[PDB]
Amino acid sequence: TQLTSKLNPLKDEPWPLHPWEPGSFRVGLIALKLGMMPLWTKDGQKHAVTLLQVQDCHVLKYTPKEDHNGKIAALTVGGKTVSRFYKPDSRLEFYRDLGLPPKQIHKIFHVTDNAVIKPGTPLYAAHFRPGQYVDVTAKTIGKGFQGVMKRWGFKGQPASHGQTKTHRRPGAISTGDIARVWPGTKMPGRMGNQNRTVYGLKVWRVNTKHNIIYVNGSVPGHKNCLVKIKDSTLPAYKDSCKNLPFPTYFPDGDEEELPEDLFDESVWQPSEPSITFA
Amino acid sequence: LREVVKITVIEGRITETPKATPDPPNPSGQCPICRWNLKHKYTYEDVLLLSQFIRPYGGMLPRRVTGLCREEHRKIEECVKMAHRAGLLPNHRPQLPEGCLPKDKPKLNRYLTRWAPKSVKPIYKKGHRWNKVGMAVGSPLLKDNVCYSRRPLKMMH
Amino acid sequence: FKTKGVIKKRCKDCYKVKRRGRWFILCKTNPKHKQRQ
Amino acid sequence: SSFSRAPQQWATFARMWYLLDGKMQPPGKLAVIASNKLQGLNKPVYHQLSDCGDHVVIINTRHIAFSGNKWEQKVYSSHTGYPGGFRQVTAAQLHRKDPVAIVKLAIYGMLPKNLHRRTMMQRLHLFPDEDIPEDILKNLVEELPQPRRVPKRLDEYTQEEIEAFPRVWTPPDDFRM
Amino acid sequence: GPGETVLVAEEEAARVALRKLYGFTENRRPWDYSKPK
Amino acid sequence: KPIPQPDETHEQILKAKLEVRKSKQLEQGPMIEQLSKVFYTTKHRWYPHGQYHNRRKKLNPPRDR
Amino acid sequence: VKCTKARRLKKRNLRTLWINRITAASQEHGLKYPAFIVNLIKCQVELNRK
RNA sequence: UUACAAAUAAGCGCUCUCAACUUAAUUUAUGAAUAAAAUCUAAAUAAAAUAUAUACGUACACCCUCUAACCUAGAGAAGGUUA
Ligand code: FES
Ligand SMILES: [Mg+2]
Ligand SMILES: [Mg+2]
Ligand SMILES: [Mg+2]
Ligand SMILES: [Mg+2]
Ligand SMILES: [Mg+2]
Ligand SMILES: [Mg+2]
Ligand SMILES: [Zn+2]
Repeated sequence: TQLTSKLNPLKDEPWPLHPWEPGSFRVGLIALKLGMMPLWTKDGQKHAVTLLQVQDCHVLKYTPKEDHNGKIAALTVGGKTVSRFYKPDSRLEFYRDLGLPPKQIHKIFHVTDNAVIKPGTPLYAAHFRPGQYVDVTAKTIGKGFQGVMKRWGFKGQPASHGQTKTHRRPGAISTGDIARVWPGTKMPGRMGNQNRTVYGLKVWRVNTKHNIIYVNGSVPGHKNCLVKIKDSTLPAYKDSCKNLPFPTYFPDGDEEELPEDLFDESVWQPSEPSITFA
Repeated sequence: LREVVKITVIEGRITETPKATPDPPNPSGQCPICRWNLKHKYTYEDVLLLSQFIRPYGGMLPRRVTGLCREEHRKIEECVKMAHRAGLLPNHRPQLPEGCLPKDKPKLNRYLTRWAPKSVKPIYKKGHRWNKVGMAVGSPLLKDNVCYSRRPLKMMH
Repeated sequence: FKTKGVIKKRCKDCYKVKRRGRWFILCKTNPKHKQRQ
Repeated sequence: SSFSRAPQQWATFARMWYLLDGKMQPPGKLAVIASNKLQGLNKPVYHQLSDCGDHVVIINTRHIAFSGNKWEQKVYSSHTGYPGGFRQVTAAQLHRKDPVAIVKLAIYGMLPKNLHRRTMMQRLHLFPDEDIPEDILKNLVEELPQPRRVPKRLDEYTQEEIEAFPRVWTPPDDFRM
Repeated sequence: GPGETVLVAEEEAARVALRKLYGFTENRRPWDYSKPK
Repeated sequence: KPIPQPDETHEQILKAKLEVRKSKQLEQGPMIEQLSKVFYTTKHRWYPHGQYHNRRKKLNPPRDR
Repeated sequence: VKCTKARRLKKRNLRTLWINRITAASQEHGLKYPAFIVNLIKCQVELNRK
């Protein structure tokens, strides 16, 4: 019931819609990492691609420019509805006022004032469009406590020729003169399970029916893990929002119902004739 | 004071000049500084005295026109540099030739500045108590000025 | 530009200037004569 | 006199709010005044064990002035603690990044090198420009004289003042000027 | 009178007045134990 | 100046400054930071001490007038 | 040993405390500490710092 | 591709990597001291110009149910999930 009530944002006193202008930043999405598959382009090259699915992505909270950071405003977006049974009452109270079921993860997006969106607004995968480069950030796979060889790529010591219980150990920590160990020295410790970002991944195709984004290459994290996806901050793709749904894509408007699958021009669609390099 | 007017025909017109205050307190002084008993009693702060020897765009006037002796010409020249660097001559700024605007970089307040700020390098190894590197303040040319302090002025800071 | 401990004029056209905190002799006729302290 | 015990004690050890204007002022002279009030060295009842310091509010810290070429010669050094973490910044560069840093650092050195120095720094309030929060304004008790008397610019001088100063020399008629 | 709050200060000032009306000021002449009579 | 008659015990002033807003009673950390800002002190002052120091404190310190 | 040496040091530290307190008091009226002390002596007033 | 002749881990496999406010040697423009159609200026000025770096951005932010079970989270603890 709560999810259906939020399906039509345009008919629920939407905040004023503003035009795009240079220097604008839109909101991003939170997606679930489905897996990988091969993808081919009209030139015959094969690209490994990761599948990102947007599940119950909604805007939750808005903070004005002054109350968060003088430079820019912030929006909190949550995805992946979860159970209500093992949650703190504070989190449940927050969602009850917002009229939504709880989400697994909250993340904050820096959005310019003109691009601000009312809380409770559903966000869909068609927000992004093929041909657009994007940035993905997620927690990396957790590998536990590890030694210097695996954590930092240390060479180690020879296996034979008399080495006495020294094969995978660190060598000398530092020099003797300073009589201490420098801060930041690389040592054995817990590896993985850190937030990392991958920059400049192209979007090859979007599936509107299931809200799947096809992103070039690898994305941090394991399968079924939530990721944060937002337009690329790389200088080359400085102003790409010019040709994208500026606040976001609203299915409620439905000016033209989108095809089930959206493709990038270079992508060789399945069901096309076999590629002959004529 | 003569000004050139162009029309090509160009001609110079001489105009009447403001006159010096008559009856100097100390007649028989060669330099105009000593005919008023100012030998060791002016500093960069005295814009009223300094301004009289300055061209409208901030340059120093030639010695043969001012009539100052070399000792006082150099003191006036150095005091003027320090006065300019202290922003005490807002109306004698350099002329902007064409299509040039002021740097717009914010101005740091400074006074008693011996050298041009552009060409002075930072002191990265300041030194310990007895090898301390000193930051020069004031000008050596004004070392003979009248001092009202118990000890001589601290030039090196 | 040769940087020398003591700077000396080398020809008639050589002239002396104080740029960026140092003394320079610059010669228009012969660039070889350019020196810095 | 004639007060009850507690009100008299409260009055004697009450802390005062002072205002310093830093426009065209050397930071060190500002530091000397502020360091004096922060410790409580302005009171006859001063004791190192009494915590009798005062609040000092300094405004226009963006518009401080240095003598000489200290803007380009005075260098502030910091170390992050990691290899290669040594930074050396000139006064102008530090002022550009933080307008308030220079005044704070001068005062910090002048306070006694003990644990109470950290507490005293809490009582120091530095504002880059004239704007002050309304609450800080209401606390203020007194403003302090500027340590350095600011020389006047030519335009500031009145027409009457200019005439008062004699015309030392006369330019000849035949001059371009 | 001094006080931590305006009401407290005003109340203290009331006592300072009453002390000066009943001649019990803190600087009043000390009691006289001298007299053998 | 005239007294500001329109609106007081020092407790009332204290309570407003130390308003209980988040999670009912705050923990030591958040509470100590609130106290430090109100009195312009550092956090370190507000932490307790162990029992060696507490038992050393005099029960009846000398009093002068 | 510390107690015995502190007996001498206590007297000197108290004098430093008095000079600081006198400087604070005299500065309130616009007088430096040397001006206050010497000119009182020149008036044949022999009040001590304590 | 090599293993656990496990649902995984690895490389020999695959993907992604960027901006510079401010500055040195040096080179130009206007221009006095110095009568010039001089002079880049530890004169007033306008610029261009290494390597640096953090002004400037990304990431992080949430406020905390936990018998217990399970987990791509993990030495323990912590952390995540519960139609
Ligand atoms: S002051 Fe007398 S010669 Fe110049
Ligand atoms: Mg691939
Ligand atoms: Mg693991
Ligand atoms: Mg090996
Ligand atoms: Mg072995
Ligand atoms: Mg050591
Ligand atoms: Mg002694
Ligand atoms: Zn030559």
